Amino acid sequence: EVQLVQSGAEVKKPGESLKISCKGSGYSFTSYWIGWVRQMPGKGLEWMGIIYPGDSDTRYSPSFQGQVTISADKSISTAYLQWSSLKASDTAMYYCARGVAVDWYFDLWGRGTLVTVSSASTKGPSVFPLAPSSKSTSGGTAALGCLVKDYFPEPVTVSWNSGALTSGVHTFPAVLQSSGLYSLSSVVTVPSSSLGTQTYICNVNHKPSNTKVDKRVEPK
Amino acid sequence: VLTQPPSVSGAPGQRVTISCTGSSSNIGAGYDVHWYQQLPGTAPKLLIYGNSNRPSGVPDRFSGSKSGTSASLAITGLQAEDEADYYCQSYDSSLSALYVFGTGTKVTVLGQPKAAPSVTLFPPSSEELQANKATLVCLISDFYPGAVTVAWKADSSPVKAGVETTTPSKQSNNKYAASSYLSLTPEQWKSHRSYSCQVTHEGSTVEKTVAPTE
Repeated sequence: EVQLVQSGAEVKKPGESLKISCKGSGYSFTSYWIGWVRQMPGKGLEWMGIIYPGDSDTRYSPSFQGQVTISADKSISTAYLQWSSLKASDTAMYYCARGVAVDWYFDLWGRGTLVTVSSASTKGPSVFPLAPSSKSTSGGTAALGCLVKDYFPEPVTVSWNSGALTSGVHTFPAVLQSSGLYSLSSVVTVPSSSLGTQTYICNVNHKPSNTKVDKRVEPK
Repeated sequence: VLTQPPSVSGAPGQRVTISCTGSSSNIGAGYDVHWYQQLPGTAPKLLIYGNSNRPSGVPDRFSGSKSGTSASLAITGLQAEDEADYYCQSYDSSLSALYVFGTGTKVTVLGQPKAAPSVTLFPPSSEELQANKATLVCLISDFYPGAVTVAWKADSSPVKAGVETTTPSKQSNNKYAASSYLSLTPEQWKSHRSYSCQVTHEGSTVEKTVAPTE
């Protein structure tokens, strides 16, 4: 299948350099242009530039000219986006996309690379029980959860009972606090009957910090 | 440079159209207009190329057209899968911009009955208090439409400092859920008799309360 493969998520502090990559797969890399598109959190698509791998003819958007360097290594079917000095406001998803010339549209998109730029350093979460009680019980179903506090960077994933509990689960998006650290909650609705008999463990995975936490959540 | 409606909405089976308005230097210049669809949590994908043509795999219910300085996408027979963001794109001679992207449009499929939120307020765990922190967690679930207001109270008095709240997003059952957090010091937690999370949704209000003495 024709595919644009992008390098993984980056976490960087302001001032650091970064080069990310986009490898064409399943087609002749020189037969198309390759463009870069930025999408900042919650905002729209912005075209950054485009490059022909055949001769490295590069064209930049007026907004990004002199702010980034696009290059390509056609021997290994790879185009690059680099920064010499990252800003916090470079936090974004960056898409590689394959262009068709003259028409100038993008027919094939990479999955994107997330770049997080912050003065924060990687930190794994504290996990606290959101314990069930009469206050979270109504009519035989009860809510319990776990609070995933003060991690960086994003993402954490959360499962329940190592995946065996999937019905009723909702894991919310994260909050970014003024510390620069993220927090989220995962919740599940279970039967009240089970609180004394069924054990409930949330499994909190924070790959960026190489941290996994299991926390059994019990009635108060 | 390319202005779109920030939001379009419709019931399943209905027809909706998304507008893309440019100046004389881009769409008005006869340059082609292309459209991309971005489902939640996915990369964009090409939806319409050459004003009107459709890549293979794109349903017939998706249609494009151009008229003067504007263009428009048409979805006919909206279903639930079409809830996404849509971006138009073209080229502008003056700005030296091979690609100019539209402002974007969220399309929501309004085929769903109103649902009143379920609110759950958790006090700080004694574990976190031992860490010298106190976070109250107010979880709002199973609601539609997706607009909610959340207000926090300490002994009936508004508290706005130290509140963080997530924008509603959909649960697996296509209803909405949102969360709010109140971050206190242990001393603030214990210096009040109660704390409340107050959730307003379509005129109705739900107030959950916790107390340190519990």
